[PDB]
Amino acid sequence: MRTTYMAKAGEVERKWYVVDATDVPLGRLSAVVASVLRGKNKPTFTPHVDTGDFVIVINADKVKLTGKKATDKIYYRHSMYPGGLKSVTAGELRDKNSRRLIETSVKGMLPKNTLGRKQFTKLNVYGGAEHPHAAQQPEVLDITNLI
Amino acid sequence: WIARINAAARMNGLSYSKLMHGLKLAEIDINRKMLADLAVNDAAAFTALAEQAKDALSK
Amino acid sequence: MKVRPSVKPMCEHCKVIRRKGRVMVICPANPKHKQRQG
Amino acid sequence: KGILGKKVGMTQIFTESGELIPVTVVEATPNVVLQVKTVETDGYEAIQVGYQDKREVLSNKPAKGHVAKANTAPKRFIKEFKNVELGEYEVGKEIKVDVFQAGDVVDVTGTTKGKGFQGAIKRHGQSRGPMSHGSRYHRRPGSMGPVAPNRVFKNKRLAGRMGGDRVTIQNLEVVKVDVERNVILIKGNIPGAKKSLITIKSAVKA
Amino acid sequence: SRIGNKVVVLPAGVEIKQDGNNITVKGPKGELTREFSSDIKMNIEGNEVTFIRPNDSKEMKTIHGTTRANFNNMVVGVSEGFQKALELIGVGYRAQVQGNKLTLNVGYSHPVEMTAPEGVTFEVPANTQVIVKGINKEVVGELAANIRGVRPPEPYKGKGIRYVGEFVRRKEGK
RNA sequence: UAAACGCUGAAAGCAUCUAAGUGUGAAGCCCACCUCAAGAUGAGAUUUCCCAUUUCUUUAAGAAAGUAAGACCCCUGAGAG
RNA sequence: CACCUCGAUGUCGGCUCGUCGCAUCCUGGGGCUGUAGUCGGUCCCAAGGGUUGGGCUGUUCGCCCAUUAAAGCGGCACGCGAGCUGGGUUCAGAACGUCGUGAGACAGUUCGGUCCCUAUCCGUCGCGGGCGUUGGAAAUUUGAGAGGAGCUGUCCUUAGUA
Ligand SMILES: [K+]
Ligand SMILES: [K+]
Ligand SMILES: [K+]
Ligand SMILES: [K+]
Ligand SMILES: [K+]
Ligand SMILES: [K+]
Ligand SMILES: [K+]
Ligand SMILES: [K+]
Ligand SMILES: [K+]
Ligand SMILES: [Mg+2]
Ligand SMILES: [Mg+2]
Ligand SMILES: [Mg+2]
Ligand SMILES: [Mg+2]
Ligand SMILES: [Mg+2]
Ligand SMILES: [Mg+2]
Ligand SMILES: [Mg+2]
Ligand SMILES: [Mg+2]
Ligand SMILES: [Mg+2]
Ligand SMILES: [Mg+2]
Ligand SMILES: [Mg+2]
Ligand SMILES: [Zn+2]
Repeated sequence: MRTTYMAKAGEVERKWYVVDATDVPLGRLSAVVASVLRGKNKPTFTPHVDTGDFVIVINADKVKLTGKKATDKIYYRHSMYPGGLKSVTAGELRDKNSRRLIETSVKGMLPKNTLGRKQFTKLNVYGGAEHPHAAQQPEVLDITNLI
Repeated sequence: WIARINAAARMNGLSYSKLMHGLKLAEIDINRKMLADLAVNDAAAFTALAEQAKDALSK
Repeated sequence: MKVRPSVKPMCEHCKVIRRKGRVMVICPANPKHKQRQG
Repeated sequence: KGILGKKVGMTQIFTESGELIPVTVVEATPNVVLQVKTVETDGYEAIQVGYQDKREVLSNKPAKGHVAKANTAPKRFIKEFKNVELGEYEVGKEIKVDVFQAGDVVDVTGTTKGKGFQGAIKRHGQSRGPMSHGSRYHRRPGSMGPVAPNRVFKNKRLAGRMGGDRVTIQNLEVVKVDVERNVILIKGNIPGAKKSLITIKSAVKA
Repeated sequence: SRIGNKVVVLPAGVEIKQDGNNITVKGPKGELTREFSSDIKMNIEGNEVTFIRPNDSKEMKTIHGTTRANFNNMVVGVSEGFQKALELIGVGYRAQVQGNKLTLNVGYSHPVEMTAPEGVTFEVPANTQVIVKGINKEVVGELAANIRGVRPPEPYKGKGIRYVGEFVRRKEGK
């Protein structure tokens, strides 16, 4: 019959969630956040349209890295110039720029396309407990049971 | 349909796998197309189906 | 420091220990017996 | 400590003991502090400095408004100095060559004279090919790279526009200061064509 | 045969203050504090303190022993403190202390200057004898090791700085 | 931080650079020095300037038509090409 | 071995340009020493930089001369010929030794012998136009990120001391 529902851009209301990363393993935090950003948690999920919600991650500096990941998990990046390989440990990123740590982890899990990049932009990470998005009236999203 | 049914089941306190197992136990043959339709539109009817599935699982 | 795959006590004073995941033989008597596995 | 001036040219000076040294004459009509930037308003500390009074017909209403605070004529050159004591400066304050004294060690920044499109031999000091013995390879930039990548690595230097770059010479010596003529004599030679802008600062290495 | 089970006494008038962590000890020499583990339970008597481990796992045994030794050293330092005695040996080697600054002339082209932290002091009873005296055993040991490393002993002639009484193998260099 | 050397320290009454705790340590790593750099579509920040016009459609983030601040065309050129 | 290429994938050496690996030649840190000292030996960490000018030979290689802190070993189609050379090797000429009855040939030498191509795309080095950056403009700017640079001798003094 061709009656399956297909969400339209702008008709679905995107909410704002606050996720506290304190002592949550990095990957598990990223996985739940990625599902929310894609909108997999809502029945109106339509793969070709953005329907996920905005996420504000707080206390990024307290994210948990099990095992020896803090010093042995290495993030590489190549400048595209010969021998232009740069490396930085996950622990160092957490200490100095934890926003990048969370963002990189979540980028790896979102789709690598236009919709995926747009969905990533809805992510906001803040080391520390306070954020400037109170105007959006975000609500807490407990993830203790989701992880 | 499976993804949408999964989202709706989670909102009702159930995973997709548990929901479908419960529905099979409860003898409900509504297919995934119709289930997804109920989830998106008739959330009340979907909740009734989910409650029957949970009841069947408990038994 | 003898760095080799086979580290064994060379005299009764040699003691085999592990530091940071490496097998080491530390001998208070003869420094030549100092060995690391690698 | 810093100042902006115009590269007047080059000459030579006899020091005491009769030694003869090359100096570059840099004229710096008193610069004016046009704005003070702070962590509160801008997030970093620095002072904006203007130099070389400009004819009014050559300036815009927005530019005139910017300099109005300092209450001075329009300035042709404007640059920000960091690593200075903001307490010592205020909008409208003047900076003269007397800020330096002879014997100071400074860094001088300029814009290198532009040579235009230049081949690799001149631009990167690469080796020519043989000029005889049947060679048909004289001033060419060499091999572009190995086969395997199926491409050319970045930084494979080639012909292109040469000069016109921001260059700093470190640890030049302030030979003399003439406040009456707003002249600083700096030992050596500094980047830039005559009449170009020059930035003298107290040497960072020191 | 277990340090962890072995009890700790409180001679003289040393006092101990408890807290969720960061156990504190006070006495004539001074004060000390260490963030002891939350797993090993400390029982306190009027003069005797004991440590108990919840179980007999490898980890509990290890942490039990370490915490008992740590607490014991804290008490002993607060009571008597600690000292490392160094005996520098050389033809023209000498030491001299000005306040909390120690100057060592040990054959280098320049003297070596060392600074004690607030919890440590240098005695220098003689020009060839140094004593690092403090309350925290770790700090005393670290300072003594640094002083010794300024010019460690050499085998052929014995020159250099040595912990008082430490054995020094000597080779018969030709 | 590497190799290396520790301090304190048990497991293992001892010993022990380690498990917890804590330090020294290389032309190497992150800075430091020089240059580029907000198309960094995450497109940042600051100072200053202009000022809310007109007409028709429609409540339109409408259309066009004069401009303001400003910029360019054109022209004289070089320290630029 | 015979899997791509025989309706063509150009072969040695050199030049130009480099880049990467570390099993490190020098410089840096360190353990052991049959390490007195000056020298060293061996091993560990270390690839940041540097690591030569000639005689002979087509040469690589190698020997030699003279230096250097050092004169590293390798990969990149034994890197790099639509970037260069073409001395050697594989054309046609000719000759020597040798084999053949012979035309000829190498189990070998020697002299001489055409190296074409206007860059479409990607890539690389430079320079503009458009639009964006959410009112329109003039300036000054933070720096996410990126590149550059990174070497080393000798002498003096400490001290003719340890
Ligand atoms: K911008
Ligand atoms: K072929
Ligand atoms: K050695
Ligand atoms: K290197
Ligand atoms: K030659
Ligand atoms: K090479
Ligand atoms: K060719
Ligand atoms: K080709
Ligand atoms: K192509
Ligand atoms: Mg053996
Ligand atoms: Mg040449
Ligand atoms: Mg490729
Ligand atoms: Mg076959
Ligand atoms: Mg073909
Ligand atoms: Mg190695
Ligand atoms: Mg080749
Ligand atoms: Mg080619
Ligand atoms: Mg014959
Ligand atoms: Mg043959
Ligand atoms: Mg001829
Ligand atoms: Zn032994």
